Amino acid sequence: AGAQDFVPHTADLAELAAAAGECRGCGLYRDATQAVFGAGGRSARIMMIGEQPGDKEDLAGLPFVGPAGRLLDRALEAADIDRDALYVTNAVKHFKFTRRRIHKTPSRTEVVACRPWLIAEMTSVEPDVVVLLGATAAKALLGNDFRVTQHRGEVLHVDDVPGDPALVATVHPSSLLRGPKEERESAFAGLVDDLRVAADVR
Ligand SMILES: O=c1cc[nH]c(=O)[nH]1
Ligand code: SF4
Repeated sequence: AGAQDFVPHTADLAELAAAAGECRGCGLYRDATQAVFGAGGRSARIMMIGEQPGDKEDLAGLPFVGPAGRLLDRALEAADIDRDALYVTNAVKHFKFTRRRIHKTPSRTEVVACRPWLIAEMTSVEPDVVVLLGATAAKALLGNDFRVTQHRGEVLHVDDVPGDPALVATVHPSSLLRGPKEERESAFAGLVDDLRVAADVR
């Protein structure tokens, strides 16, 4: 019936993560190893939200540590942003997969179920800017009909979001990895640019 009953009313990030460890909000906690809560401290100005922990993250207990995360770090270095100044997290907290462990897009039901954790992280960190990496992260805050390819690199502000942070959407780093090698320099320039829009929001 949602993560809501499993969410403590606290701004402490460590208490949130520990309690996320006990969530039975949707079925995703069954096959994953552990919940992967975000990383960073409350002092961060910029929050970055991906889709879900992948194979590596599920085992490392940290978000964006696999290939997608390595590419994301290269894009951060190129955008002159430091990762330790950020708060990084995911729309869904448990890794969803089929049988190598193969990575399955979270369903809308799962996304709505896990959203209370994300709201809690936002009320705590109070970012000035949220960066949405990919479609599922973006739909999570902007509705089921939000299309990233149409609105990428635009400073968005929406009513319902806690704190009225600017919101900037972009492609998930793993889209670049999955894309053809010949477009990778233009796609990467695309991600780096959207990140610089977020960083240049005052
Ligand atoms: O933390 C992660 C890792 C891979 N993909 C994501 O969306 N988030
Ligand atoms: S995914 Fe989000 S909701 Fe479903 S179980 Fe893990 S934490 Fe609870």
